[PDB]
Amino acid sequence: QKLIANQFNSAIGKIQDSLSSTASALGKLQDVVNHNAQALNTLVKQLS
Amino acid sequence: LPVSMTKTSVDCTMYICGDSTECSNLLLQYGSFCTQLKRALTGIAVEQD
Amino acid sequence: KNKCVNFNFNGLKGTGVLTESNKKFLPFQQFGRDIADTTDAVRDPQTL
Ligand SMILES: *[C@@H]1O[C@H](CO)[C@@H](O)[C@H](O)[C@H]1NC(C)=O
Repeated sequence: QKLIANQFNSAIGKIQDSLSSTASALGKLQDVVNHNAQALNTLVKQLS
Repeated sequence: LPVSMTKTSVDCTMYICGDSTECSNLLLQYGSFCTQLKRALTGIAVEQD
Repeated sequence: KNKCVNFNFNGLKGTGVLTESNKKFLPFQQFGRDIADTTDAVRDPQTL
């Protein structure tokens, strides 16, 4: 039990470290915002 | 995993005609294009929630 | 000024609120544009 608990805690800590270090991990979630913003921008630009 | 988008609302007259009253009068002759547009946007908006 | 009025600046017709601008136009600039080529600011031909 102690080893399993230690492994789980270490894995959670590594999860936090990886999330903090890697800024591109959440790219799949920034993609939707970028797509919506680009669609709005091209819609606005079409007025010209 | 993404779960929802940004809920967008588009006002026809402001976009197509802006402040032009004559354009707004002319736009009425094209029918219910804007009704369909706003209905679809509203459907997407409720779908996100 | 500070009222929604119909304006005509040298043929530039439109409707909006005219407010004392705070963006530093250079002396050679007499007409501004925002995104989509919309007119954002204009210098008064009578008092500049
Ligand atoms: C505009 O013309 C009037 C009448 O000649 C004059 O009093 C005024 O100073 C002029 N203003 C400018 C900015 O030229």
